[PDB]
Amino acid sequence: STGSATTTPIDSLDDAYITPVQIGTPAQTLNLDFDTGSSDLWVFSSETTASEVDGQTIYTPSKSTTAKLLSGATWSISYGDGSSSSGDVYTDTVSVGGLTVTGQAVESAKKVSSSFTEDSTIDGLLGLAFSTLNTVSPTQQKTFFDNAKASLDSPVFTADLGYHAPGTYNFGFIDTTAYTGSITYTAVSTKQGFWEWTSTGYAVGSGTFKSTSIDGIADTGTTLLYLPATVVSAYWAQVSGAKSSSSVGGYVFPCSATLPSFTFGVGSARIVIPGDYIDFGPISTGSSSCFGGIQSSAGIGINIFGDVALKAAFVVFNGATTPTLGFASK
Repeated sequence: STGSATTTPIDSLDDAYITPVQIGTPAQTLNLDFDTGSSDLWVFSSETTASEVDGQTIYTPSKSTTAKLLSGATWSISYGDGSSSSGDVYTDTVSVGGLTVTGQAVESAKKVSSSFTEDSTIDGLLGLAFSTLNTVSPTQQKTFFDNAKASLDSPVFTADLGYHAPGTYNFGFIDTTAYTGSITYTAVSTKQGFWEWTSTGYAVGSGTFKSTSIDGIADTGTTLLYLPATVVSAYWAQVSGAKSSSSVGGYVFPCSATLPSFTFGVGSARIVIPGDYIDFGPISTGSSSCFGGIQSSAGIGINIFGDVALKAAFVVFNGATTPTLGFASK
């Protein structure tokens, strides 16, 4: 089997991408944030505290003839940005782009943190990291991909995120028309439950490539590119007037600037992020100070190849017995 679904930016900045997901019978379609940095499929629901729902579409398990309460199971998650959610668990039929999993754990939120409530465009998350990170207790549950894998034509999914435009998540096949050149595959460590890999270096604009190992995670659920402070300083030094602002929370730059590209290495291959992809717009409405799309990871504990990086590539998440990642230009 295969599946293919379009993913759409939630706003004009590409702050996140939403993908329609069919849950239950008859189908209830929710727009979920596919997140290769986490491993829970959770949704706003008829059980979510009413004051914490503000415009999201909800899953109502009592209206699904295939929903079954997973007795005694609860979940609770906290994300790197400080947001969180928790609740109980159903199993139900879940379909993405024509690919169907029966008995998928659907984690129904009873509580969500304010950042979720305040984003009416995201109805929940669909985790695509390794199932070892799933938070369901006392019986950990599998991700949608883990459940589908054995049925897929090939045990892979691909992320093809658009810049200021829709893109595609495919399951079970490589669309060889969706990229240029070849796909360069690189080793993955699953020891932390992430799609963790080592970039071979970077360049700023037309500058020389610096060969240096940068361990990080491929994370579709993180907007920006978070890299070591040395690398980030070297990038922003090429933008007149750019500076790190403690009060804003990162590097800012004059909105009048033209940003240089940023290249990262994948083995001997190179992925070029155009400068425009690094502009996240005014820090507040009407400001002439703009927020940068490359930020320091120093306070995180891990480097994160988020959407800024991934949207410059066609990315293969190869879930074979020994997982690997593939990157191609497009």
